[PDB]
Amino acid sequence: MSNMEKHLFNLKFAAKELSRSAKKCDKEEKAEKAKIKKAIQKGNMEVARIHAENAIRQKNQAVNFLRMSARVDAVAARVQTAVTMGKVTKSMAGVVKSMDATLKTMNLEKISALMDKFEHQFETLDVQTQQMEDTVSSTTTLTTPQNQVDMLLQEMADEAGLDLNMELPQDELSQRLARLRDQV
Amino acid sequence: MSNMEKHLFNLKFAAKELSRSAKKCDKEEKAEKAKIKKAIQKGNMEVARIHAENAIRQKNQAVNFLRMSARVDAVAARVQTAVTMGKVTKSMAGVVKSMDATLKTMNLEKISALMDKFEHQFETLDVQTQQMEDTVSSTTTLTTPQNQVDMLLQEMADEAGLDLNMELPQDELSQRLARLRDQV
Amino acid sequence: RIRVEHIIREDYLVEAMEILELYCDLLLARFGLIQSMKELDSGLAESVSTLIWAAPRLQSEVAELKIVADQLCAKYSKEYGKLCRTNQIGTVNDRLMHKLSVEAPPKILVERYLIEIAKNYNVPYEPDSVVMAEA
Repeated sequence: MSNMEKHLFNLKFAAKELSRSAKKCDKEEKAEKAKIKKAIQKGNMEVARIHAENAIRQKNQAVNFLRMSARVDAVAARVQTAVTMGKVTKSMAGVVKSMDATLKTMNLEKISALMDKFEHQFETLDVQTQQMEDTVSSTTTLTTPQNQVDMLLQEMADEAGLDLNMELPQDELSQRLARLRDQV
Repeated sequence: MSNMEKHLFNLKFAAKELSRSAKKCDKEEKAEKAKIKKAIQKGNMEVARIHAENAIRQKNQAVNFLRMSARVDAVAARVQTAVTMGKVTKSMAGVVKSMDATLKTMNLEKISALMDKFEHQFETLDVQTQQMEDTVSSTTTLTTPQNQVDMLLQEMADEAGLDLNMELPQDELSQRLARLRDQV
Repeated sequence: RIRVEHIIREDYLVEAMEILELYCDLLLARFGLIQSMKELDSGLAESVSTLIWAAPRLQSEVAELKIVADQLCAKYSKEYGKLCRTNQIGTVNDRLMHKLSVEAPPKILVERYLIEIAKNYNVPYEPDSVVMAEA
């Protein structure tokens, strides 16, 4: 617990202690009022006056405690802002320091390099997959004759009612831009 | 327990002790009154008078204890203010001292600097995210052809009844203020 | 009036950033020439000189722009770099130099800004009669 969190804890506690003191005074104004009535009915006017002075005293104590509690709450509410905004400021300071370190060790030029290398190394893995698959294809050529695959596709297309002939080797902006390159 | 909290504890205790003494006197006025009646019925006028003098004595003791209890409460209520307002004053003194230290070590010029650095370092992280995403985009260009995405958007828009054509590349104060800059 | 001077300057700066973005993209498009020749081409002279001129003004915001300028000076020599920074080379883009000037906006521009902003937000405003007359 921080030195300021201790002070906030004590201010919150004092505010509640004053609020309880106001509640105790109010409940004792009610208790003393009951005793005035009893003393009047018994004709004990001296004792009635002692209770009357207690009732009016605890009525006024209650307002003073209530008012002080309100003031100590207002102060406790402000030190809460100071405690929380301190925690936020230290966390931001820490983030700034951490990111300053990582932006040094991996600056944008180094990121640029790493991303270029990443892309170029997956181009190479595409070249490698292609030639593994071309090898496997030639390896098992006799297990998949071309004409048998073509005929199975045509049969399944006929069943589906699809008009596309499957034996055959089955954008204009690109074509026009090509014609421009030839024309110049 | 503070030296003043001890005094408050003893004042609160004395106030209750006097209040109990008043209650004991009242209950013994009732007890002695009962004994007067018994003595009168038995014709023991000397014993009746002894009880009568006790009854009137304890009636008057009760008022003196009640009055003293009220006065000691009034004093106990004031030392409660002094104890509580002392705790509040020390806590405020402590807050002032703590904040004086932190406002030195992190003054507003230093905060200004830290906030500038924070903002500028997140500009850099935006530049870095952008070029990671541009790399990944170019890396997997063949997995997402533009025309296929456009056609899927148009198909889903047709189903939704939305009129916006999705193949195409789909404020006036800014425009007018620009025209002003050109006119001067 | 004094708050719109900040807005005018930021608006001019955004327009200047668009011009520099275009010249960097031009040096990338014609990067073959930069790397090939040892002489500076005419087509690139505007772009190269302007980027060297702008870097000391902008390098607070755009830190990499310093490195671009330093490399272009290493390529075409320090002396060319000095002739650029003063525009003795007479090739730096005029509109950009205007847009990054330190001079205060004209009073009539400030008034016209307030008129347009006031109109847009439906706020009553009466412009400075002296300024509107001087225009």
